[PDB]
Amino acid sequence: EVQLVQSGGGLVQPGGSLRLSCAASGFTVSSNYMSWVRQAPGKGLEWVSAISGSGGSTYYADSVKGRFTISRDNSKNTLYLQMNSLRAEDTAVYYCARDREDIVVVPAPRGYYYYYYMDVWGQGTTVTVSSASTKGPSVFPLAPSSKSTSGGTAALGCLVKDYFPEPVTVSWNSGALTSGVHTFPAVLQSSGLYSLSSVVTVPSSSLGTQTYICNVNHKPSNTKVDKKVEPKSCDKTS
Amino acid sequence: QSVVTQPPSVSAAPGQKVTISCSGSSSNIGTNHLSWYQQVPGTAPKLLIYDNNKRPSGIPDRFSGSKSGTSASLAISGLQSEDEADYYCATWDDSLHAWVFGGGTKLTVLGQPKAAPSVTLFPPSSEELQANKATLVCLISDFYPGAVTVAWKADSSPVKAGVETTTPSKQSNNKYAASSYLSLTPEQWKSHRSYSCQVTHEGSTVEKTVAPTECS
Amino acid sequence: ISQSTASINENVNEKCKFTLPPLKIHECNISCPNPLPFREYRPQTEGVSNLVGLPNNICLQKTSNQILKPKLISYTLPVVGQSGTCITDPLLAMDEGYFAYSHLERIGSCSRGVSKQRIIGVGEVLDRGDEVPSLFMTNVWTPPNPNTVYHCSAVYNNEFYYVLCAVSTVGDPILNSTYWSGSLMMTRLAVKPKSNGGGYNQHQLALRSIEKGRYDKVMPYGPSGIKQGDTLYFPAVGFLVRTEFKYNDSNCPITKCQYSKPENCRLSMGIRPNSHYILRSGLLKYNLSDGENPKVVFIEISDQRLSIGSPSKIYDSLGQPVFYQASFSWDTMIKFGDVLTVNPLVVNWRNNTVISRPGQSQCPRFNTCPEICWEGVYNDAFLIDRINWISAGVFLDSNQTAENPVFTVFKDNEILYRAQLASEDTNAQKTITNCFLLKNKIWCISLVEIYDTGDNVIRPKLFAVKIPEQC
Amino acid sequence: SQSTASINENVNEKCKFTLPPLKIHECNISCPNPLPFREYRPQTEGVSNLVGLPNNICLQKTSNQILKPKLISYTLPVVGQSGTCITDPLLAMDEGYFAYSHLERIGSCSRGVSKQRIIGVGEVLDRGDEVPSLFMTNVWTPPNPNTVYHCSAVYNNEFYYVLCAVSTVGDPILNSTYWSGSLMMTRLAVKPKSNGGGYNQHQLALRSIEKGRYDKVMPYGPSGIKQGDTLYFPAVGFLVRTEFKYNDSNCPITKCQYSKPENCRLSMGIRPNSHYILRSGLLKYNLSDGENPKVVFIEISDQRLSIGSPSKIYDSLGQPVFYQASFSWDTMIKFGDVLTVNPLVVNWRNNTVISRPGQSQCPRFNTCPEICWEGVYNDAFLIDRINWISAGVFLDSNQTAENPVFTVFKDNEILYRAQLASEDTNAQKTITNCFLLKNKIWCISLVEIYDTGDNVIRPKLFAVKIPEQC
Repeated sequence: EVQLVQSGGGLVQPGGSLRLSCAASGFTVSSNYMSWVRQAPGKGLEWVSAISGSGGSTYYADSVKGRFTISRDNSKNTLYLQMNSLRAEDTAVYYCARDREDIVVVPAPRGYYYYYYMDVWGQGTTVTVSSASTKGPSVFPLAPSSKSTSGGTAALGCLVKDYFPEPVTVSWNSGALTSGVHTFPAVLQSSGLYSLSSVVTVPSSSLGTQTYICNVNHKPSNTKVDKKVEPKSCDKTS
Repeated sequence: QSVVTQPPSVSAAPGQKVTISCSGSSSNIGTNHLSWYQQVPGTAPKLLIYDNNKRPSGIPDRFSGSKSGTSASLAISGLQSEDEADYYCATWDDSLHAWVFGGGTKLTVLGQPKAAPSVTLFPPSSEELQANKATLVCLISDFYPGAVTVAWKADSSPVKAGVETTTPSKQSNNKYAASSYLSLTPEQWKSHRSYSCQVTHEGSTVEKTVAPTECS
Repeated sequence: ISQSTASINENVNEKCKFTLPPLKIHECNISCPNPLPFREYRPQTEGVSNLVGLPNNICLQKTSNQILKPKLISYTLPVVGQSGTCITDPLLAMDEGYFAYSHLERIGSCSRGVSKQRIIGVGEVLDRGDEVPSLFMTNVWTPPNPNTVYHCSAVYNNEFYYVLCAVSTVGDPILNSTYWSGSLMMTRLAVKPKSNGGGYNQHQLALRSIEKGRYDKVMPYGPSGIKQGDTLYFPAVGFLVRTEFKYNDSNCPITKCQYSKPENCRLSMGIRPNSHYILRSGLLKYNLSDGENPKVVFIEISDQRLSIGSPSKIYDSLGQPVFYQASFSWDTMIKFGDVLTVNPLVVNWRNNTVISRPGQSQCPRFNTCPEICWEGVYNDAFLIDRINWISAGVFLDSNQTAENPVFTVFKDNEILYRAQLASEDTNAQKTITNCFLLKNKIWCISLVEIYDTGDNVIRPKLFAVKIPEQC
Repeated sequence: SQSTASINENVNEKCKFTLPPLKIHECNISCPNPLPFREYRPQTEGVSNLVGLPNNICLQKTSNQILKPKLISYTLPVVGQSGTCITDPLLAMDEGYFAYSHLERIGSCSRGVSKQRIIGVGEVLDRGDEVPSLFMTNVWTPPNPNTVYHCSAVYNNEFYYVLCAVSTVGDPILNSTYWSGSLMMTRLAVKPKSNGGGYNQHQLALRSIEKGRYDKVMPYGPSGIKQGDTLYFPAVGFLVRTEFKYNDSNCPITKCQYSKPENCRLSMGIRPNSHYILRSGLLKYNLSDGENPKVVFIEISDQRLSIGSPSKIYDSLGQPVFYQASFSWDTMIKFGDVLTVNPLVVNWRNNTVISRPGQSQCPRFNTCPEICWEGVYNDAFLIDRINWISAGVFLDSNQTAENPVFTVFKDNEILYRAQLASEDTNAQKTITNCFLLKNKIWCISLVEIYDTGDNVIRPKLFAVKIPEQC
């Protein structure tokens, strides 16, 4: 019905430019204000810019003034956003949304009331301002600690660090047991890389008895590194 | 800008009442009315309240708004599982000529059997140091609800440089689960006496300490 | 003998000498073939002149006959053009056939659109060949920052409109009045501008000294003022600190109302009941011949029927100034009458029972009881008679909604005849009425803010209305 | 003694007796700038010339009052002094600009003291409620208003070329023998700058004039055309009368009994012993000739030939239409397509419905040769070329110059009418210039309406939208 659809998001190199679009459905964007709201992963919503319903007013947030340029095409029924000089803090999900303003005229010295809200939000596409690769992961086994080896259950794992892009295929014993496998979400390092772990809660009596093989695979870069996951105790060089 | 403040995280049992306050200046909230946005993570933000007390078509009555002076409120009574999100108060500043969103209120309702926090620690091996890098691995799961905080003490000094704590994530058991990583060097690994993964979940604080004498 | 001869010579030399100013071909009787009638040569009987003297007899009965026929002349001002402009804070002074006009021009939405222009424009009121006194705006000023110029007010004096405004870097300085600086600007604008004037066409008068007295901040507040000789009387408002507003609380007309209190009309002298400042109306005195940089003297209004300082209008009609003060509080009947004395300002407020302004829920229209409210609109009235004391203006005929602008003509106890200027649900907020004479007919030009529901903008629509003569 | 009476005589001769005489045409009259500053307009849109897209009008003959002539804002809105008259109007519109000229005359209108000539150009903008009106941007005043007679005007390329006849003998029609034949051209920019007086207002001297066979040529009529770089003002040429070839067999005297067959030849001068004959036509002015461009006269073709009356060539719907006023025995409206400009053969329309009012000699609806020089300029702008529909303000009384009625007509049919004033309202010279505003046919039409007992004399503009629906 009434809905905004984004396009044109994706990976971009820093300082560059990416033009986001906002496919408008159910109405005309000429009659209403439109606005861009971003959200970095780990922060709240931050307003970015706004184009005026009919008229040529372009508002900008004070951190994006002079770098982003909002415009629209009334014939295409599509809000744009020319983002230029992209800093890494623009790594966010940009939501086009209209700003439907409701104004009544009230017999008062303030004259008019103007409560004012955003209702119809777009799906929001991702602007990722980083470097790029097809990097296969750095596979490391994750063996239990002293408070994790002589316990009741053994959390046997394997480290998947230093890969790009997503996804990654991590199975156990070529998929012979996929149960209880904590596939952790990929975290954004300070290297432009994702990094995760994959631990499984096997019994401590199953240590040294059942062979668990963290079979790592990276399908785009043809990278598979099979690591024997074994119980380590304390490495003592004395 | 005028950063309008909220409680960052409040929590209550299902069925209970919570009121989410929203405090800012007089130029933005005192002059202009305010609007409320709930935002489930991974999902578009959703309009809840506008004109400080009205609702768009299709919201249940248990979202109540208010505005008092330079402060506003979002009352949420009778918590359900899908009302657990981040709640954003938004208004226009007539001074800055800008939308002003609130800092975000991570309302933590319950709705699934409360999950005791479980914290686990496994260290890097000889191989990571040889590669020139040392990365701590702490794995936290089986905990309900979410909003978990993982602190880090290397000889009781609070270390948050290089700490990357993930979000509580829905697993196959539909519980909350978060991982943390402390990217260091092998030199900064062997320059300390201990490393502690202090994991506080809504007051439930678990501190697991390993030694730099173990490689996985 | 010869001395009397020389006296005759001197007397002839003194009397028959024609040392005279140059002839004026229009004053003298000119007799060209197939002529035009000479009927009368008098200045300001050809164009637009003030209400003065004895105009034509207006219709005086109360009638159900649509006899006011308003003419939309809004094209004579820059209120048209692109419909993405919301046009706020209008102003319309009219002295002697010259007007002043001033709006704020915002691009987009009325509330937060980017402030394009504060055009402060003066011109000439005249019949432009369309048999209707239109406007003809020639000299236009626009300040370097239209977000700081608020609450202008205009007085004409010797081929200039002088426009006094408030320079407010803290928003509308009623609303953020405790942090306002009180700084004012005086813009002097020629009504017949010279090509290559430079200082004649548009001049800025620096006001470095205000005489307030016991007030901390004063401000021009209202459309139009008057001149009296060389003295300008800008309608105004005083910002009196509420703890110093000495006011015996038993003065409040709390009788005939079971729900008022003896605190109310003390409290509602400010915009909110704990206002730091109390708005008391008045005038600002600008005597031109005070010297180089004449000071501005605030004249506090007298306490008879005192309510909150609302936008005021002293206007010269039929020889004696008439003061209007809007009803921005509980005294919702119209608060205007002939000025008995200008310094100190004492107004014989008319006992007017029939004309009121709409306000929101607390103090609606036709309310007399002292309540606490800062509610109501500037709906202006202009004096068009004194023998019968008839007046005219545009008033918003609804109890609590800012709608239905109606140009109406009224006594103190009776409405004679109306003309609704738009539809009944047409949202309108601030109307400014000025009347004048055009060939000794009383024409009233009534600016009206109108909110267009389609374009979602506020837009002044002018209505040059002739006060009719029969029924 | 003796010195007593000597001083007495000399004083009574000299201390008395202020100066009687009135030099009219010699003393330059200086008046203040009538429009120093342009009226403040909020950058509203202009209009376009009536060309191209057939935006639909009513083409049925409807008796209903479907025309709505807005009496609109006058061209130069100043406050009229009492008894002052405004005469000799010019209203030339092409490509979203007008030119305007009037004589401001103290006393009477016909023979009074003329105090200034306005010659002004500007923009035909939308006034704001989707009605067009004339917003003056440039106004020039001659040093003497008693010289400058019979101006014409042509838009071309950010200037408005106003060609005028400098006389010192009065109306160079009426004092044609003694008229020196000097002309002048006043170039008025329609977007006048701040500085740059040569850009703003330029006076173009015409020291090379190809009269051809003719003795004296002058512009005579309001509005002309351009074609590229060549201005074609309407004009009249003064040819010596005995030089005029006219076979009296070519005077259309059949179906008459009171036309002597020399009337056509006689009436082409003012009076039938005049020294000159007035032959209508054009004045070519190729702007690409040099720093001294000559002004070639282009005589009108010898078909339906009448006395050269003030005429108007205008470009309506691609092809130029020439209008010639009916100051002759031929009183029907005499306008039609310019087949070729140079030579100038014009297919006149066979109008049986539109005329002018003249005196008892040549009344309204007269097609028979009588010796007269009378009639008024009531032009007609072509609005629809496909059906040949035209629009103008035509006075609707037979022998008197009154009742100015806006009319839309065909060659056999008046479609629909509009009175602009009352029936006994005297009017003379109406200059209709229809055009396109937002693809609507609007006709801003000057009318010299004369209000007798009062109302200081000006013409009255009338923007008329041609109605789309009948």
